[PDB]
Amino acid sequence: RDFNNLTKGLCTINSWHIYGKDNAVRIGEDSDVLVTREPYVSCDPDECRFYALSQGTTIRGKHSNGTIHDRSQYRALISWPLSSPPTVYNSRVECIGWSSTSCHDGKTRMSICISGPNNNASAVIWYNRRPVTEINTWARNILRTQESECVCHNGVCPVVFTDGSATGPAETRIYYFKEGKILKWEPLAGTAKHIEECSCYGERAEITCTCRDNWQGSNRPVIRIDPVAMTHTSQYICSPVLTDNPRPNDPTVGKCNDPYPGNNNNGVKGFSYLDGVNTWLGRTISIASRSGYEMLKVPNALTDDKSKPTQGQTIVLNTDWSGYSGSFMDYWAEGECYRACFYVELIRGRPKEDKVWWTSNSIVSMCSSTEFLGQWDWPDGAKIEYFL
Amino acid sequence: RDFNNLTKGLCTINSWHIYGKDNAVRIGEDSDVLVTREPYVSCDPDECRFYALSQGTTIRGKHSNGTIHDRSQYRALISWPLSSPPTVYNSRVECIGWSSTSCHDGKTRMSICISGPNNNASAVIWYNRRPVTEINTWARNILRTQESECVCHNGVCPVVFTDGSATGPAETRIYYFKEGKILKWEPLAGTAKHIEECSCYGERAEITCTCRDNWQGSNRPVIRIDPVAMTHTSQYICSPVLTDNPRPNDPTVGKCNDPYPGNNNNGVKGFSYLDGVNTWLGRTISIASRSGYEMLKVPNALTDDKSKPTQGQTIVLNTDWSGYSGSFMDYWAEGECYRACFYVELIRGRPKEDKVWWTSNSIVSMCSSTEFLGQWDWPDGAKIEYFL
Amino acid sequence: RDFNNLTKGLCTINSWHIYGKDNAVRIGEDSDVLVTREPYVSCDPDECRFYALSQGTTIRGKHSNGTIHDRSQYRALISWPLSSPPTVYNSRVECIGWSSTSCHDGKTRMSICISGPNNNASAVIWYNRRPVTEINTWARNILRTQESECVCHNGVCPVVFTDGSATGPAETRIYYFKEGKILKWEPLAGTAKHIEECSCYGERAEITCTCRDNWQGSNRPVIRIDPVAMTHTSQYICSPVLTDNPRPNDPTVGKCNDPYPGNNNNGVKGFSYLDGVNTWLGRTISIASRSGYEMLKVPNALTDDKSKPTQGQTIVLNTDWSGYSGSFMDYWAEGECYRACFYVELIRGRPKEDKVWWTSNSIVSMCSSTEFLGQWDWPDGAKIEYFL
Amino acid sequence: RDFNNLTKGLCTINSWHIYGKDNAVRIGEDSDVLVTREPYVSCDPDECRFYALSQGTTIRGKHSNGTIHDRSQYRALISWPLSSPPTVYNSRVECIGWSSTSCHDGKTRMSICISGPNNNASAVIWYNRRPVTEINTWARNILRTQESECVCHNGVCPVVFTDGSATGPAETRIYYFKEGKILKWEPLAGTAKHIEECSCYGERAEITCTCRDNWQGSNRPVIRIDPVAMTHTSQYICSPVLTDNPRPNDPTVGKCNDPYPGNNNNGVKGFSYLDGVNTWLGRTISIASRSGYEMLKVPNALTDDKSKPTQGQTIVLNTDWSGYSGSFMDYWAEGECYRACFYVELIRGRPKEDKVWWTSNSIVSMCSSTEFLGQWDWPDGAKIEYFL
Ligand SMILES: *[C@@H]1O[C@H](CO)[C@@H](O[C@@H]2O[C@H](CO)[C@@H](O[C@@H]3O[C@H](CO[C@H]4O[C@H](CO)[C@@H](O)[C@H](O)[C@@H]4O)[C@@H](O)[C@H](O[C@H]4O[C@H](CO)[C@@H](O)[C@H](O)[C@@H]4O[C@H]4O[C@H](CO)[C@@H](O)[C@H](O)[C@@H]4O[C@H]4O[C@H](CO)[C@@H](O)[C@H](O)[C@@H]4O)[C@@H]3O)[C@H](O)[C@H]2NC(C)=O)[C@H](O)[C@H]1NC(C)=O
Ligand SMILES: *[C@@H]1O[C@H](CO)[C@@H](O[C@@H]2O[C@H](CO)[C@@H](O[C@@H]3O[C@H](CO[C@H]4O[C@H](CO)[C@@H](O)[C@H](O)[C@@H]4O)[C@@H](O)[C@H](O[C@H]4O[C@H](CO)[C@@H](O)[C@H](O)[C@@H]4O[C@H]4O[C@H](CO)[C@@H](O)[C@H](O)[C@@H]4O[C@H]4O[C@H](CO)[C@@H](O)[C@H](O)[C@@H]4O)[C@@H]3O)[C@H](O)[C@H]2NC(C)=O)[C@H](O)[C@H]1NC(C)=O
Ligand SMILES: *[C@@H]1O[C@H](CO)[C@@H](O[C@@H]2O[C@H](CO)[C@@H](O[C@@H]3O[C@H](CO[C@H]4O[C@H](CO)[C@@H](O)[C@H](O)[C@@H]4O)[C@@H](O)[C@H](O[C@H]4O[C@H](CO)[C@@H](O)[C@H](O)[C@@H]4O[C@H]4O[C@H](CO)[C@@H](O)[C@H](O)[C@@H]4O[C@H]4O[C@H](CO)[C@@H](O)[C@H](O)[C@@H]4O)[C@@H]3O)[C@H](O)[C@H]2NC(C)=O)[C@H](O)[C@H]1NC(C)=O
Ligand SMILES: *[C@@H]1O[C@H](CO)[C@@H](O[C@@H]2O[C@H](CO)[C@@H](O[C@@H]3O[C@H](CO[C@H]4O[C@H](CO)[C@@H](O)[C@H](O)[C@@H]4O)[C@@H](O)[C@H](O[C@H]4O[C@H](CO)[C@@H](O)[C@H](O)[C@@H]4O[C@H]4O[C@H](CO)[C@@H](O)[C@H](O)[C@@H]4O[C@H]4O[C@H](CO)[C@@H](O)[C@H](O)[C@@H]4O)[C@@H]3O)[C@H](O)[C@H]2NC(C)=O)[C@H](O)[C@H]1NC(C)=O
Ligand SMILES: *[C@@H]1O[C@H](CO)[C@@H](O)[C@H](O)[C@H]1NC(C)=O
Ligand SMILES: *[C@@H]1O[C@H](CO)[C@@H](O)[C@H](O)[C@H]1NC(C)=O
Ligand SMILES: *[C@@H]1O[C@H](CO)[C@@H](O)[C@H](O)[C@H]1NC(C)=O
Ligand SMILES: *[C@@H]1O[C@H](CO)[C@@H](O)[C@H](O)[C@H]1NC(C)=O
Ligand SMILES: *[C@@H]1O[C@H](CO)[C@@H](O)[C@H](O)[C@H]1NC(C)=O
Ligand SMILES: *[C@@H]1O[C@H](CO)[C@@H](O)[C@H](O)[C@H]1NC(C)=O
Ligand SMILES: *[C@@H]1O[C@H](CO)[C@@H](O)[C@H](O)[C@H]1NC(C)=O
Ligand SMILES: *[C@@H]1O[C@H](CO)[C@@H](O)[C@H](O)[C@H]1NC(C)=O
Ligand SMILES: [Ca+2]
Ligand SMILES: [Ca+2]
Ligand SMILES: [Ca+2]
Ligand SMILES: [Ca+2]
Repeated sequence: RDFNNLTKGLCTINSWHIYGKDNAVRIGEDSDVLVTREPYVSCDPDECRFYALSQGTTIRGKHSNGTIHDRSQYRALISWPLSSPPTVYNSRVECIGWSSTSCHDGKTRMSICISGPNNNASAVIWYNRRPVTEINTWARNILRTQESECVCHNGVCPVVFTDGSATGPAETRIYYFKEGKILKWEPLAGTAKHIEECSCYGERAEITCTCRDNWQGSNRPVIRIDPVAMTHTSQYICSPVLTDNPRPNDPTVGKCNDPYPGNNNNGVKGFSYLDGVNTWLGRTISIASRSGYEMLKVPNALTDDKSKPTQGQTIVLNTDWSGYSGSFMDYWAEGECYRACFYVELIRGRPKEDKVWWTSNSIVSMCSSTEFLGQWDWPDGAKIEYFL
Repeated sequence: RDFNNLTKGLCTINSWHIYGKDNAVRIGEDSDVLVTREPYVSCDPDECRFYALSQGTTIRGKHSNGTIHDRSQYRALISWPLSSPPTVYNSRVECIGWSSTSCHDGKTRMSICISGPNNNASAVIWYNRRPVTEINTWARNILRTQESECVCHNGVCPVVFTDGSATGPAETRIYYFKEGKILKWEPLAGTAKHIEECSCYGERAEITCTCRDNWQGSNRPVIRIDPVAMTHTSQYICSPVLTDNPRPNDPTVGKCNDPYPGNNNNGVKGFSYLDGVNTWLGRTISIASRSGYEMLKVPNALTDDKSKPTQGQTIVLNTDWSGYSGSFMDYWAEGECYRACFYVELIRGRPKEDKVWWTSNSIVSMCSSTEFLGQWDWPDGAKIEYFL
Repeated sequence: RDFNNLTKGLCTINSWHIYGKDNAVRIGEDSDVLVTREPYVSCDPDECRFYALSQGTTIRGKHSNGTIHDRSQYRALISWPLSSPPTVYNSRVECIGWSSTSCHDGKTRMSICISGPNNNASAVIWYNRRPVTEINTWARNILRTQESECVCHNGVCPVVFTDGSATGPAETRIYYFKEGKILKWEPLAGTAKHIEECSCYGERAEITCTCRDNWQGSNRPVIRIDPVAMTHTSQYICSPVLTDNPRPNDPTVGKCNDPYPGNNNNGVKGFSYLDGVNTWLGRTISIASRSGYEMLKVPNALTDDKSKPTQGQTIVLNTDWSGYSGSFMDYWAEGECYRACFYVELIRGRPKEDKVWWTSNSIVSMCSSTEFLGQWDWPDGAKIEYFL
Repeated sequence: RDFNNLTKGLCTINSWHIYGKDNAVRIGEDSDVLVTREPYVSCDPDECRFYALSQGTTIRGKHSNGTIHDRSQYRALISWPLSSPPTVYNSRVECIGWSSTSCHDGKTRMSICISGPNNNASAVIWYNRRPVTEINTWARNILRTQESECVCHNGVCPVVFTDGSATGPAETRIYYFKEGKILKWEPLAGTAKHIEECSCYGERAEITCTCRDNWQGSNRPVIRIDPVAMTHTSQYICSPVLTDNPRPNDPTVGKCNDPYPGNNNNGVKGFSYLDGVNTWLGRTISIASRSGYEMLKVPNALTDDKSKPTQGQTIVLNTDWSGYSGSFMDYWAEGECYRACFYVELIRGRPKEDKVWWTSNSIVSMCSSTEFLGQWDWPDGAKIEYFL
């Protein structure tokens, strides 16, 4: 109909309720389920779907051997109905590539897929299911993007890209698209030292992205974008409650404008909802691996360098594998406020479970409730032994 | 379009004709069919669908081992086209949970799924395929609901929930929802001592639910609800024709306001159409197990404590397995009256057939006819030996 | 939109062109294809679909053992897209039963399925995908119907049913339905001695059905129906070109009002287009078994007892299996006339191919052309040896 | 809505970006994927789909043995969603045959399938999914057509057919269809000596087809059609950059009106975009087999007999198999010009990979970009060893 505008603020988050779960690996043991990774969720005005980068093979198929690798000519951004598994028969291909983002602006959906060799990659922007704009690599070192949904406001959908070294200073740009065309692009500004895989959401005409400093920070960089002025700034979450992985143990005081040191050249896509006292951070439970997952209410995490948790909810037990996590919201739901949601990728297979030769995942997603609901843990559920 | 109103009365039921049958287990022996249980049928203004709680695995898949268990993080309410089997590829997920109910109010559908640990469960009410309201457990002991469709009148859809002991007094509440929001809730009233798994239908602006007294009654409790005043009352079916299972043999006189004693702490979801002389009761043939199924016309069963059958129809022979049964009607069918329908869950596998490690079911459903049609028996049809 | 009216006459048939073919058995050797029999084709105003009675199991599934039997609780009328195979995932169930007919009246579709024991069967008439009317068996001996599409004119859709002995005089009735309700029914009139499995078509407000005399005739009975007056008459095709199977060899002169003797108690559903000189008969090539299939232009076959072929076209070689055949036409195609079409069931498995334990079929259908096209043979194509 | 008119010219082609890829053979190793060959892509006003001639069997099915053969009664033109693989469950059958073409005129789609014995074949033209016109073979020697999409302008869709010898002079005709009916047909004119498998596109009310001279030319014949006047002419691409296969090595000067000699009786369907300096030719890298694939910018290739490449892009490495290639464009995309696209069939199996008994393919397609994007190679990706 008309372009959507971020006119509401976030609802109060007192707990999280189960939204969707596909049980992909359990079902895939005996169904034609595609091997995937880097999943996310994104809504249209009339439907919310699951998205992920397919590996171009089923889990039980012999071509699943080697799916631990991130980039190949056989990957594609696919979407499928909420809570169904990604099957060969119900999946829709959005575009071909090994890195992506996608969002509905209210009238139609923009999907972006990046493909190519590490030194000669290119992004092609699709709008209304047709290719419209193409961008060639600027730093010649793995042009890459969000791996979760972008957000739009009055037709303008900013997207964060990074090109260059994953273990040093790189060239990050914020592109402002409207109907698939580039309106403008900026180099990263602010105090964030390295940006990767931004997870974003929007409220009251402002877009907040929580990203990943793969180089030196264990605290997460945050990019605030103004989609009307088409500007942005960046900093780190001040809180001592560290949310990257691997990471050091939590200190008593965090850092607001510098990476908090302790682990170098590694991390995991994650997210947060930063809204004053109504602030919730998500993180793996293990400081060493992508294991477990919890949500912690940390009032004023963004600006308070001594902020600690006042409430929490365990999503995945530390004895179960987790992985990437990102934010999304159904901007077209009825109501006075936007209900915060997120998904967690539950990775199975390599590298942790090496008895099988593949790497895949299932998804679990929750949304906020103003009630204080009881909690349950939501693991992948598959028994690796059945695949041997 | 507009909210549906229960403006008609029930058609005369002189017999039952076959409506739908999926042959799920026969087909599942060699197709990607999901393991299910607790099925039911529910109609929209333009389509009637099959519904059930999936176990998050196919029958032939290795994860089917252990599906005798009722609650896990891998269950979900799924719907699929009438008479098709519940396959991995044609099933739509309504919500995540191990107990549910769902109904169309005329404008859109409300689905409710309950999930969680036994002591910290929560129900989330979805309306128009988006979560809207959440209710946390009040007695901390398996919050649970109908396991069959709810009914609405002018936008108000009452739903019966029970929380607490399954073998003693528990806390049952009737919630009145409108567009997914709670308008009001009441504690159970009347003479019913224990309520579980209510099967409901509506006619002439009144909703009748036949439930299950798991604690002490072999006669069934009935809840009559007035969706305009938003009140209700409860009693037991007076008839000596006992319809729970397991149960004692039929006596000569029943009880109207007390459970009829003989079997404790057990039962089976069932239903009835209570309409003066046009009254039909459904029950398993066996008094000992979920075996066989018949429909008996018992004039004035609700109020006549000596009422006995004047006609009947066998649905499933006593040599074949049955299971849960519930009511539904297509409130949007053309005509002067509402045609009564019901479904029977045909359970296969554990605990009765222990050569296999799974438990699943297929469905058979019939609707009433004003004609006196010939009868046939409708068993599941699968040969367990083929799964060994 | 509005009820369709048979306002056109048949186009000139100078040859037949390939219309649809599903290759069901070839594909089913390694896909989830349902075992079927008694197929046909029927069109809606915007789509033509394949129809058949499913056996409630896939070909490769173990439950396919025994599918030679015609009646069970596991059969159902299913439809699927033109030229696709009948798979577990793309098939839609119209109704439950072991005998059927179905037709679109222009506004919506009526499907009729008969089920039950041999002595207590009943037909339930569905209209707009809801059950509307039910008819109980009148002679208590396998109530049965067309096994191909019915035809409607201004809302009235006559259907021919037979109940009683298959090897002696039986009770055949013509029911005139309108929006699923019975307007009237007549006992069979005319000179036909036994009626079964009528194949019908309509043109210029008249409906012609070519049926099967299972008792004593090798020539086919024809029923002409007037859907406005709601009357009919019957006779036999006069031509000496005999079209039932098994049958005697063709004589020099046929019979117009009596069965032509030679074979008793057996036959095969077949059809014909009777239109003066524009008359074409279809028949198996073999006089002994359901083997081969050809179309022969026999001018005035209906009324000329010495009429012989002036042209022909081989559809299936005598070295390949055929089976049932029936007529259908797309009454909603653009044009000045109705293009005649037909389908042939290509049966594989038992009883002729006894190395396998199942019986199934694939379909081939053609439509007429005013051109004189070259011919090709269209066999099922599967190699039975691959199923052993 | 209304008939589409070729009102735009081609966009500037500075490089090619990835458009779609199905990974059919990789996925088919463990999914119900149909064996195909002769694929192409064609768009409707709201969707672009993949098309191909099915072999009527899955790759893993036993009936795949022998799929190296081009013509049988089991082939059919099927279409399926962009970038999905051609599965038994998501494929739609357009028509039955072993040679085809298809195009949307703006209001609806015309599909043409040819079937029959080599000496008695016939084409049936379908329009709006109904058969409308039929054409019988005129030279009695494999009536055949494009094997890629046709193009329409104001309702007129020319299609090039060839009938007769594949290794000598044959009878090629250009048929001008409008709403499925023949408006007119012409014998081939101009200097092209032999025409087969034309790949066409349209811009500024002119249709250009690049075909294949199977008899004596290694340079490609070009047919220019005027769909308003309904006339055409033909010549050969002048350039010394030879694009058929097998072929001689490139000379220094080509031939404009004669086949360039060197290889007889063989070739491969191919295409080109001829637009002055904005001219790009596609060809296999190997001069000996259907191996590798590249696009070369050869300014004025059509008219300049000494024209050589000024830029290029490798699509498939010479160590990977290619096969047929053709043109298509989304004439309904937004924009000031038409974006040129093409697909390449990646054949696997026989005759080159003889360890398996089948022959199938996957597809890769690209579209032009005005940017100078980095290149990547896009091979089929399947490992034949997994099928043994
Ligand atoms: C039914 O359902 C309800 C609803 O879910 C259940 O109630 C919930 O129960 C939760 C489980 O306890 C509870 O969650 C915790 O909340 C704590 C906050 O509560 C207290 O908050 C303030 C401040 O303390 C108080 O004023 C208030 O009264 C509360 O007591 C959190 O602090 C908890 O998180 C911490 O503990 C968990 C482990 O239990 C850690 O995994 C988590 O990471 C937090 O601890 C680490 O981090 C902090 C801060 O840096 C450190 O101080 C601490 O040392 C830990 O650090 C180590 O570990 C981390 C992670 O590995 C590592 O990185 C670091 O380096 C260190 O090694 C927890 O989130 C819910 O709030 C509560 N909800 C409600 C509404 O009540 C109920 O139990 C269920 N019912 C039944 C019958 O089961
Ligand atoms: C073609 O189709 C038609 C249509 O289906 C067929 O006709 C139908 O045939 C049915 C089969 O007989 C018949 O159904 C029965 O109806 C009886 C009522 O009929 C009589 O009703 C009144 C009162 O008796 C008469 O006035 C009237 O004339 C009729 O005679 C029912 O009573 C039957 O139900 C009882 O029997 C069945 C077993 O046959 C039990 O399973 C059932 O539960 C009922 O009996 C138990 O319960 C009663 C009441 O408590 C007890 O009195 C009795 O002792 C039994 O109790 C034991 O068993 C139960 C269950 O296990 C257990 O809980 C308890 O503790 C005890 O152990 C039956 O329903 C249809 O009415 C009839 N339909 C029509 C329209 O005619 C026809 O046959 C078919 N044609 C052919 C050729 O086959
Ligand atoms: C390219 O394509 C074109 C188009 O398809 C091909 O041309 C077609 O070729 C067909 C094959 O010959 C031909 O079909 C035949 O037509 C005959 C009629 O043609 C003659 O008609 C009249 C009258 O004779 C002539 O005036 C006229 O000039 C023609 O000559 C039919 O008579 C043929 O049918 C009979 O033969 C076939 C076997 O060939 C039988 O299977 C069929 O059943 C008919 O014969 C039986 O029945 C008759 C009548 O009762 C008996 O008289 C006869 O003895 C047979 O009876 C025995 O067998 C039956 C069946 O088993 C059994 O029940 C009975 O008891 C007996 O045992 C045949 O239909 C097309 O007309 C022709 N089409 C056109 C437009 O030309 C062309 O060949 C192809 N090109 C190439 C290069 O291949
Ligand atoms: C990141 O991405 C970018 C974008 O893709 C990459 O840059 C591209 O790099 C390409 C790879 O080199 C390059 O493609 C080549 O372009 C040549 C034209 O460039 C020159 O053009 C003119 C004229 O020479 C110059 O004025 C200008 O400065 C350029 O130098 C083509 O000539 C190339 O094609 C020829 O070479 C390839 C093999 O490399 C052959 O396969 C191809 O067929 C051409 O050569 C055959 O045919 C010609 C003409 O007949 C013959 O002269 C020649 O002898 C060859 O003939 C033999 O082989 C053929 C085929 O087997 C056989 O039939 C015949 O009989 C003979 O046996 C090639 O197309 C892109 O233009 C360039 N793009 C851009 C925008 O720059 C970049 O590298 C990537 N970055 C990184 C870090 O990798
Ligand atoms: C968003 O705001 C623009 C004006 O700024 C308006 O035209 C548009 O309709 C608004 N969107 C909606 C959904 O109201
Ligand atoms: C997978 O591939 C590796 C490396 O190519 C090989 O050694 C291994 O055995 C393969 N695993 C399986 C199950 O085939
Ligand atoms: C149900 O009744 C309400 C008024 O009470 C009315 O507004 C509504 O339209 C009625 N529903 C229908 C389907 O008529
Ligand atoms: C199922 O699980 C049980 C208990 O975990 C195990 O003993 C049994 O063998 C399993 N059955 C099968 C068929 O694997
Ligand atoms: C069929 O005829 C009836 C009148 O007899 C008419 O009302 C109806 O519209 C006609 N159908 C069509 C499709 O014109
Ligand atoms: C099919 O069933 C028969 C009879 O029940 C049995 O003897 C036969 O072996 C079965 N065939 C197969 C392949 O199981
Ligand atoms: C194509 O041109 C014809 C007139 O020549 C016009 O009627 C038609 O609408 C045009 N098509 C479009 C899409 O404008
Ligand atoms: C395929 O068919 C050929 C020829 O009919 C036969 O020799 C060969 O063994 C078959 N291949 C396989 C794998 O069955
Ligand atoms: Ca880090
Ligand atoms: Ca009880
Ligand atoms: Ca007969
Ligand atoms: Ca050539």
